Amino acid sequence: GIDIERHHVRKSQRSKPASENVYLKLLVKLYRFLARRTDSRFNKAILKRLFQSKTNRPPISISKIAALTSRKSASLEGKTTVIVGTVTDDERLLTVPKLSVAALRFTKSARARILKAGGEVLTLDQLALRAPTGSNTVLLRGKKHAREAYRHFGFGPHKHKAPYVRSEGRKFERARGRRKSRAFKV
Amino acid sequence: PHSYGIRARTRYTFQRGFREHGQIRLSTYLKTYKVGDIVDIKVNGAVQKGMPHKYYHGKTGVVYNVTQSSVGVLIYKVVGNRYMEKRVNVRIEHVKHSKCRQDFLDRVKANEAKRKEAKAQGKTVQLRRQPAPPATAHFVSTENNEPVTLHPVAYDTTI
Amino acid sequence: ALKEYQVVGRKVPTEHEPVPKLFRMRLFAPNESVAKSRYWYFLKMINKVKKATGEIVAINEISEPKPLKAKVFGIWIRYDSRSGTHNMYKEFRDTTRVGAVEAMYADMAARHRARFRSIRILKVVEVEKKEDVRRNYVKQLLNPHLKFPLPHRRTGVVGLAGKKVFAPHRPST
Amino acid sequence: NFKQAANFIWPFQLSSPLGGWRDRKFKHFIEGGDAGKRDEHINSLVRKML
Amino acid sequence: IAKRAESYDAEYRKAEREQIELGRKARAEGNYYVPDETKLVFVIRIRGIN
Amino acid sequence: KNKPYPKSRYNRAVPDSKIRIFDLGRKRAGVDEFPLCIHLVSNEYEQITSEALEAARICANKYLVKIGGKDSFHLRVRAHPFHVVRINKMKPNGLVARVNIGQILMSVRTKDSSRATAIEALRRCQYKFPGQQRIIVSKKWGFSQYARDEYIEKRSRGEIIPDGCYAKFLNKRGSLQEKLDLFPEASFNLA
Amino acid sequence: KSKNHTNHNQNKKAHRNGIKRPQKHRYDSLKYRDAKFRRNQKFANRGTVEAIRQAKASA
RNA sequence: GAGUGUUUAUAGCCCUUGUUGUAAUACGUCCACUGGGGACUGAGGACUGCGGCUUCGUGCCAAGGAUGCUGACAUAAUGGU
RNA sequence: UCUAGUGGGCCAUUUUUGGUAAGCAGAACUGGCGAUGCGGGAUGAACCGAACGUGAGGUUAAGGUGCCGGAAUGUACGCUCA
RNA sequence: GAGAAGCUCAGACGAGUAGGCAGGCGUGGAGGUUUGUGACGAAGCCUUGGGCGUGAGCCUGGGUCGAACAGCCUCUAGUG
RNA sequence: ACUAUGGUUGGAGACAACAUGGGAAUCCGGGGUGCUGUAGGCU
Repeated sequence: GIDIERHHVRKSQRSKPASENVYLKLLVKLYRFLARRTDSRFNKAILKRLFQSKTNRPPISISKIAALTSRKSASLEGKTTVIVGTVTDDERLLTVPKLSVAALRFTKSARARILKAGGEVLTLDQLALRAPTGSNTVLLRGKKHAREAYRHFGFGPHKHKAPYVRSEGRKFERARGRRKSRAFKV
Repeated sequence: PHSYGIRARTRYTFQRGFREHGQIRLSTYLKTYKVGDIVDIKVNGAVQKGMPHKYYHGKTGVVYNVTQSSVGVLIYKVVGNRYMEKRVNVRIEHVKHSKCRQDFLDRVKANEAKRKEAKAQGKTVQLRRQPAPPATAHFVSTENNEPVTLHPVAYDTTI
Repeated sequence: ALKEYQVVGRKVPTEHEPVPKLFRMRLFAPNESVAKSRYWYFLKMINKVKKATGEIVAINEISEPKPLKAKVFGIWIRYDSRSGTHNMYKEFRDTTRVGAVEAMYADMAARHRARFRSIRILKVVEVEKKEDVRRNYVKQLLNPHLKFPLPHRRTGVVGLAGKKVFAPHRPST
Repeated sequence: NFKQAANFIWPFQLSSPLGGWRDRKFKHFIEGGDAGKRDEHINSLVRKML
Repeated sequence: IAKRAESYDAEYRKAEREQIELGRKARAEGNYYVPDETKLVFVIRIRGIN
Repeated sequence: KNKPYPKSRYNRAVPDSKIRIFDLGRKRAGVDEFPLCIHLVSNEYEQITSEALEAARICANKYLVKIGGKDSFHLRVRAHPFHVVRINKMKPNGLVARVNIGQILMSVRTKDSSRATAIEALRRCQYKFPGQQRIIVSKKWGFSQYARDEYIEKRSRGEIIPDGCYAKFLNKRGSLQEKLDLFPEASFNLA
Repeated sequence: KSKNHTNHNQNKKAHRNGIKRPQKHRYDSLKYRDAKFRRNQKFANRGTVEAIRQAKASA
């Protein structure tokens, strides 16, 4: 008998994407080789994010990319922006800057606006060819907690979270337990 | 046969010491407390106002808030499988500084002084404490201290 | 087997008394660790000293000066009974005081069901004068013309013939 | 560097002693067992356990 | 490595001899020589996991 | 194994102890008389009842009176029953004495000639007590704490003034006048 | 029979996942502090930010 | 024969110091000192490594896991049911 | 983040309360059974030892070595006739 | 090269009710595929024969039998 | 004194001994019978 506590035994990380996309598997195979044969943490980060699920790869907008690379103390003038996910369009930005963006997929409107503005859109294999180690690359992520489920996660007394309500308005969870005039307020 | 009063089972906990009743010393009100100070909680039975719960008696915490006549001692209490932060507002009569912090401050000052002195002298400093080392080798002498032979004493009546 | 050790110890010197006294004891223990344990056991009962607050400055095994000479050993002991405590005196004829102590322990265990933990050896001395001997059984062995028959024994055993299951003839005496 | 050296050394997986333990294994070495401090007798115990 | 091992062996013999002469000197003078307390201890677990 | 249960305001229904008198003999004794003491002491923790104490007191008193007379014993019962052992009524029932090991149960002081009489009396009194008891010949002068040799040296110096059964003993504490007036034979050593 | 309270397994259950310690954060919410202290610290922190911004802009 | 009453007489014990003598023996500890007997295992499958010997060579070795020399049977043996 | 089962417990050591006592009822600590096979106590849910993949070799724990039953009708000193 | 869903090296570990998860075995029907099996004998059944898998199970020899049946990738359920 | 840990320790039990550690109270005796910060007056 051996007295060993088994707490951190099974790793909780994906070693393979759940998707059955053949092209995604081809990208994973390419970046498995890149991560193994290069000492750059960028390739490992890309390979890890290739395994991630849809919720763990939130979309990003060209306005967000433009805002992040146009900061005053940024010096990200001509650097290529890389996101492992979908790049969406933001119609609120009437004029699109010239951006070099590499992503898994592009919205038709976003890709058209980038090309019309004079930028370039690249896939991950193209990004690997141009920057095999990720040099001079701005790696970005979308907002993970921007989805609906995180408005309700952690709901409880005095947590200020959104309840699961069939409808919205009076007569729907706006009574005893929500205000002082009705017994108590949460 | 169980009651949940605030001061239940505090008969000896909140008692004043023998020949220690009456006037409360006024140096307690003259002591200065700041946010971040480590203080001990010792409930005084004469001051009923601002009394902390019996659980916090004898505990140690950090002050986060300072008011006119009270402090904000912060404690961590076990409620099962976790610690929770308890923020108790306690009058300064039940609060005193921890002498360990004063000793630790003096130790830090001595360590820095030794560090600067060793840097000037160009030698080792040895700032890290060590546990009690095993006893070294000595040469205990017997002159004028000749050993005395001892024998077990026979049992006898001692009444 | 038991061994005899002399153990010299003292309290750890303090600010009050830089020169503590040295105390020596002659103890019978299977090994040095037990001898030191016995030394502290007896010292705790006499002086305000413990193992933590004291130290052992010397320990030496003692051998019999005359292991080839038959001697009479008088042993004074104090032992705890099931009811109370009694002091007794024993006499054993042996060549070593270690053997006399071992015989004393065996006799006490056989005749009083007294374990090692319940026996304290107060004193062991060697009897020199014939009239000093107290037990008549011991003193009867000092007769120069001593002659007794061979004590009864379970015949003569052999490593092979003793293990033999059957014998052709009944043994004689 | 005793701390680093000792931590690097994997704990020794000794076998059962050749010749066995004493009559009762779970009382103190002073009492006649195999527990507690035994001083230099650990060398003989390791000798029969190695 | 061989030079280090030779120096270590010489140190072991020198330490052992030095203790022997110090003990003999104490015996000759009639005083008592208390040696250095041990800094290394080997510990063996004798009880199971129950 | 029960917690101590003395007579208090919480339970005032404790019945009276069966044994009332505790001392028998020359209660107004003196220092010179009764120089030897004999003790009967239990060897273990028991719960001797007041009823058993009553029987032992009666037997000891009768035997000592008839065999040695009134003026040859000062027996007393050290045990005082305060603990209550409850018994269901057909709730306190009776009183028992809690005695540990080495606690004196019976103590008698007699003369040197009555040593055997006291030994015999306390030997016959063992049958009236639950458990095992032993008899010891005390080395102290009577019921006082001082041993025989210490007491005789104190008496020879003159530091003891009898006062009824007990006596007053000189100590190096207090005003000199209050002790010098009381003690004429006290030889204060100037050192 | 009801009222079967016991605490035999509660300590073992608590120690199975251990006694978790609260996450340490550099900044604590000022709602626990004095109202006057919090109100003044708002203006003090604000003025500090403008001073830093002005110094960086001039530099 | 049965008992003395003094210290080796025709015997012999006990206790001190001198040497031969650095006496042996027993015990404890150690030897990277050395001899035999018995049992179980042979995992891996070109080479690379760490060592030792060397005539200095893709040399030899007990050096990152067994090979070699023999014999009997083959309606026997070994396995499976 | 989501969710299952559970929400009748019991035994042993130690500290106890109520009871005449209980294989009784109720509290505290620890280890267990429940969900724990295996060696031992002739047997046994809790006791001792020890926590288990399929096997070979060696050595042990608790426990034993007259036969049943594997192992000294071993050694040394004593006591005991029922 | 070694189904990169692959190859190779090394270390530690292995009780389990209620309960959770994963990977697999078996059945009926549907789509695709296998110049798939079959009256020179399909399915089924019996077996004192053989083989594989830890196992759920599978393959095969012999006897009976007479008209349909199966392997692989998916779909599905009145599936043990 | 008491107490943490241990035994297939003793004892029918109460209890006790032992092993690795911690360690009182009370009594008695010896010594002593205020120290100190600030501001100012004093043959």
